[PDB]
Amino acid sequence: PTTKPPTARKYIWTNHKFNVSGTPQQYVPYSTTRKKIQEWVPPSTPYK
Amino acid sequence: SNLIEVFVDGQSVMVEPGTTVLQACEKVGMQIPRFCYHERLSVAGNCRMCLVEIEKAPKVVAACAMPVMKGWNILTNSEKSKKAREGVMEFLLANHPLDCPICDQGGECDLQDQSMMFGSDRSRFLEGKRAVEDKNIGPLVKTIMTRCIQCTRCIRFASEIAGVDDLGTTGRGNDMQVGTYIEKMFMSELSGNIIDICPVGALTSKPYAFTARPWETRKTESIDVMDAVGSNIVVSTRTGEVMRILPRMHEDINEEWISDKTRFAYDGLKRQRLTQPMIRNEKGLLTYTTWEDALSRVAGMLQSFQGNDVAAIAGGLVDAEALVALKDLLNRVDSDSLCTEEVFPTAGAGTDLRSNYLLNTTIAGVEEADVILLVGTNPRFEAPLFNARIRKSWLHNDLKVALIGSPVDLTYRYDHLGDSPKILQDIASGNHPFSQILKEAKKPMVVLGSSALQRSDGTAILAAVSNIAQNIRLSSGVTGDWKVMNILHRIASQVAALDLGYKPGVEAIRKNPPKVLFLLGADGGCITRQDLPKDCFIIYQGHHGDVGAPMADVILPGAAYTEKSATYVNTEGRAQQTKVAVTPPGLAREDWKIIRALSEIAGMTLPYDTLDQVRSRLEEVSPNLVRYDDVEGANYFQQANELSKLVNQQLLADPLVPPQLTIKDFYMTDSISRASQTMAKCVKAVTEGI
Amino acid sequence: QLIAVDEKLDITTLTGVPEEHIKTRKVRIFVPARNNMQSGVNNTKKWKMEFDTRERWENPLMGWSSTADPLSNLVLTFSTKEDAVAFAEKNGWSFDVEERKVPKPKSKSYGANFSWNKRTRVSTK
Amino acid sequence: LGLREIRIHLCQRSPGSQGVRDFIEKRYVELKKANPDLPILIRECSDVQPKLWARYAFGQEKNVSLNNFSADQVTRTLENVLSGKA
Amino acid sequence: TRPTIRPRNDVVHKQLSAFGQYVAEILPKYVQQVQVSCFNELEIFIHPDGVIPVLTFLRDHTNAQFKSLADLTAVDVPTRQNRFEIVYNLLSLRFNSRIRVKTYTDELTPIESSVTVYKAANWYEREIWDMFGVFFANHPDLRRILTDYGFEGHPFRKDFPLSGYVELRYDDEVKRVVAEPVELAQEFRKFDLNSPWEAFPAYRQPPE
Amino acid sequence: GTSVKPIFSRDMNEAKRRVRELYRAWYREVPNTVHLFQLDISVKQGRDKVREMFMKNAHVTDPRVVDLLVIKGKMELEETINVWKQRTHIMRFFHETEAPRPTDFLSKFYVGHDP
Amino acid sequence: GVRTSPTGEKVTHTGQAYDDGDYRRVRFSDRQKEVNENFAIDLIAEQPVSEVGSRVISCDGGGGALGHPRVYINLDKETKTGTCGYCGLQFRQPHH
Ligand code: SF4
Ligand code: SF4
Ligand code: FES
Ligand SMILES: [Mg+2]
Ligand SMILES: [Zn+2]
Repeated sequence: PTTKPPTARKYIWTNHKFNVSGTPQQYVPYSTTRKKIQEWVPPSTPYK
Repeated sequence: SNLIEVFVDGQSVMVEPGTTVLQACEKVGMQIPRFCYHERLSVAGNCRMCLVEIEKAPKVVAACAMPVMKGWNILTNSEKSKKAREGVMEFLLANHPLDCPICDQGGECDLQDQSMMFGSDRSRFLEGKRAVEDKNIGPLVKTIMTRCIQCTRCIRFASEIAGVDDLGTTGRGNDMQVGTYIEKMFMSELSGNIIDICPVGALTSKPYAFTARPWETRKTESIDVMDAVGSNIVVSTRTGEVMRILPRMHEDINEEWISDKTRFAYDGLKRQRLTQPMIRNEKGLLTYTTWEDALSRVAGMLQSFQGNDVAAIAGGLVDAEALVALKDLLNRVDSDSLCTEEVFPTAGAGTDLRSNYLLNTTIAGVEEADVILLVGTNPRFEAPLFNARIRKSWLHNDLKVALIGSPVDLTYRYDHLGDSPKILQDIASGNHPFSQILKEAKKPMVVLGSSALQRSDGTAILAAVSNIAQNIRLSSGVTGDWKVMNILHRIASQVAALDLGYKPGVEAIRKNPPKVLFLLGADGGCITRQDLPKDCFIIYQGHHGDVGAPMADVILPGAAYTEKSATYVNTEGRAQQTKVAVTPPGLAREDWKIIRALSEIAGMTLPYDTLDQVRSRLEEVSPNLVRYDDVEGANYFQQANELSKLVNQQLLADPLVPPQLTIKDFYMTDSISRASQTMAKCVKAVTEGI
Repeated sequence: QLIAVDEKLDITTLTGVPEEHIKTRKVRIFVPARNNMQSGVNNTKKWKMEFDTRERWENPLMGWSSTADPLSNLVLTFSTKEDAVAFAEKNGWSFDVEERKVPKPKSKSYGANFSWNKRTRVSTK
Repeated sequence: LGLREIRIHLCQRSPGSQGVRDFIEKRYVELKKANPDLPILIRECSDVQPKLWARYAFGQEKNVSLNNFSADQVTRTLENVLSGKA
Repeated sequence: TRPTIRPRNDVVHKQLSAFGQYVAEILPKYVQQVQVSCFNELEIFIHPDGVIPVLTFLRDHTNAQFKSLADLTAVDVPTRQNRFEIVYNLLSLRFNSRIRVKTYTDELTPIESSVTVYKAANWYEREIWDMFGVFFANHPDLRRILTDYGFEGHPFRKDFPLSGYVELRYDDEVKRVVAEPVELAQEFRKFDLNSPWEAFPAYRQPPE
Repeated sequence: GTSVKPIFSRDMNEAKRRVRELYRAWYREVPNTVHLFQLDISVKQGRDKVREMFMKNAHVTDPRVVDLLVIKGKMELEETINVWKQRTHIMRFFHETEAPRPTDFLSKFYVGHDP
Repeated sequence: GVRTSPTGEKVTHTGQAYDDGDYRRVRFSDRQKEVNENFAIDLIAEQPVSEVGSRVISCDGGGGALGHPRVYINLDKETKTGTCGYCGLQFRQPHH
């Protein structure tokens, strides 16, 4: 990469990170989609 | 008989005169490739994909338009036919955009599939492609017209089926564009069908856009409950979630079309849902609880009261299993106050004779009938597919249509007799020209709308309509087995409830107010707490929080129509069953199971444990409920008319005004469509154009 | 020499299927409806047997769709309705049979597009 | 003892329901006028056999076969059911 | 039809057709059908009773000499009254040829074991019994070969589910591996792939 | 006529005799299985379980199906005697880690949707 | 275009964040929530609209065969720009 430097992009990490498994920086999976079914909200006032 | 003999690849076929080459080919199980031809639309012959060689004929013919001649040998797989198909496919693909990854049609695209089956595998087009601008025609049908292949299917559908002449072609040559030429919305109760007939991704569903691919969807064949037409549908699901609704072909009900409410209101199934049992707090607010506690409270109240003190109201989306379970449970308490929201006249035969509250001609019978009189109805919005069938027979059989009521747009020309109810009597006495028109008809049809029935005099209107039908029956002789008297329903649950013995309307509850009131999906606002004694115990069972849920003491979450296998009877009297597409959300349960569990906790256990046993009980109450495609029935018009002649309730001087006057009133008529954001967008679009 | 039995065929005890997935299941025997998005009819030729749809839920990790019934993806293909009925009967499955739906033959006339006195006349091409 | 509903299940064209059909054609109207507030639900059966159901107070109900009955026998059966018999 | 298309061999096609006619003439008691495919493969469809007499003939006749049993497997076709198709693939080294012998059976009808004809058949028959439930009469030692001990069902049947009915895990309360009804965190996603347009007109069936 | 080929037995009597032979073999084998596999159950528990497994198929009336069931039972016994099965396979008959599934309508209603 | 929730949890570009009462947040204790900081929608929002002097423009995403399938975009409408359905790049004919 000294004679043939990589192409620059603004989204490329400027700081390389190593394998962070076993550390508080480790990756934790989670669902990335929104809630599908919306529940009815009962009225907040007494009905009688 | 009059058949002629043709040959398909040397195989003999007998066809009737007027059969086209394409139809003769499909008589032997050979499907000719097509783009512009549709068997429910007029022949166009413009796509040229159906070109096929006739033996000893130098020039290929368009199989979709060419009548087949006697002795012709159609060569479906000859070199000439295959080369013609390849050339036409090349021409179709020359300007088509490379959109398949981003096009919603991909995977269920007739252009893609017929390119793979009948086209070549590469390109030799070395020019630039044409690109056209997009047309905004509403919030339902997304338009990307660079993909348009100029089939003219949408134009022919809009003109012939929907009766709207707003689509067309502008320009000519390579520059010909399909559209409206002005910024205009194609808002029809049948508009969404142009998505399905469009072979390509030019017209797509806007609510469905980008969400799923065809190969990952599971198909559940079911029935629509948005009206009383009972259109056969397919629910597409993926990974436990409803994706979209598609028509399912049934020649005698809906053909291959559905209304826009059937097609697009499914998103309301994802909002305002009841997922847990609820009970009132010490303060008076609704709070979640377990099934055990809520059912125990309901059972204690049920054991407290008896007879008239207990009543139930059935909503418009209730199935027959839950209806019969609730009727059995309230009969165990010795209560007969089983009511629906939709009023039907109980005078005379009432619900004793089934043909008294049915569309006895049936939807298919409209094709046969020479004349039809509509009273107090706006069939276009109350029963869109029935109106489509009426327009079909108006177009093809020159049917004469007359309307008594408000002069609504029905997408076909009709003779408007007025809106005064007295016209009926004026017709029945013979003092009207239309009386003579009806007398000389060979297959007359009288349709009375159930919406007209909502009015208090409803009984007088029914008596007058029956008297008109009796005059037709006696004066014009007997034609055999042709039914004249018809009732058109708008409520999916009404006919099953009438078959099971429910009392139409809530008049019984107003006569004797109950201490305990069961609301089974009832969201019409017919009975409020101002109509009931104070400290009345109200139980709401359903799937959505509408008008009914807030005023109840206890909420029992039930299953929607896509979440259960359940029986619905349409306007014709035909029983059909849905299937489970997705299970009920949260703690919600099947409705008849809720009632059976309640009966067990209350000590009066019902004799059925499974769905088969509940359907056996249905057979014990009304056997026609287990015959799942039967539409046949006995004609008991004479007895019903004779009994209706008993009392002489007076008509009112109020013009027949249907609840649905324009398109904006059509989109929201039930708890599911009121919760639908797509229907809200449609209402907003038709109210203000912009 | 043959032994001349006289009882209906029943292989439930030999298939290794759990009891619950024999007596509580309902199979549907039907010819699948044409997908309305396409005009091809090649997927409407054979009979299909499928099972009743059971519960699917959300996996707490990843939000994937989880199931517990082993028959959720079982679809069998048959040449006729009678073959499917026989197969369902010998396996002890309760079944619901839906009759085949064929489109009715239709009268197509191109010339009717230009009728002298009928309503079938088209206003555009 | 408290009669609540009557149900008559007859088959449309089976011979065994002929008498029931005769009844519905001839004597149903007078029966309905005599008992205007009593539900008499006329429904159609598949070919098993004609039936008459009577539903009483608190959900108890009885059934009686009408197979091969004449109009007279159906009339007698309905007369006994509507009165203090059996 | 040049570079892209696979070439034909009329000589082998004719030779195989003639030998199939030969076999059918010699054994009319059992041979029900003979076929030669367009890629030059000979199939003989026989009644089950002839499994042993036919195979023996094909092994021992001077003009057949099919000494090698390459493979023996079963195919499940639930629409047929006789569910299971039994397939024998044989190789003759003397004549450098291959042949296929086909027969049928249902769930309750035994098929004669062919270990006395080909010893190689032994394990193959075991596998069939393991995967399809076809019982072979007079097999020297017939038992499961591929499945777990105590496994219930025959996995290769079309109506057997892909993931089966039970799965395994280690349980610490009992300190052992246990079997429990199968539960999947992600359900296998069924795909509907068939195009609704016919692909091969040469295989179109009559529309009944 | 029905023209059906037998497996071992011509009628139900010979099939029942083969069932009795297999039952005797299993009953004799159970104590050896308890000793060899070092099970924590009693011999009575194992024999009760053997009886239960046999009783599971009491309703069968087809002699061919009975013959095939006896064949499968003989295979299982041969697996057990030769210690091809391990302790996990033997204990799989008892389902000691599966929670008791309710049978009455109300408990199934509370817990979920399955009929 | 990252953004934080009332709980302090970063909101992803999919708009997914655990509610205040959601137990599943426990999975991030003593650990972190992986979030990509380069929001594509904002990045494509910063690209300028290209002025071209033709009614139809061609886009393949740059790089020739290293881009996306080449599509043609109509620019007749003066009320809006022409957007590429693959790349998001915008085009228009000179106006004003
Ligand atoms: S319409 Fe069909 S061929 Fe055209 S881009 Fe869409 S999927 Fe591809
Ligand atoms: S939008 Fe579809 S139906 Fe209309 S002309 Fe174009 S391809 Fe044909
Ligand atoms: S299908 Fe006949 S020309 Fe289009
Ligand atoms: Mg389309
Ligand atoms: Zn681009």
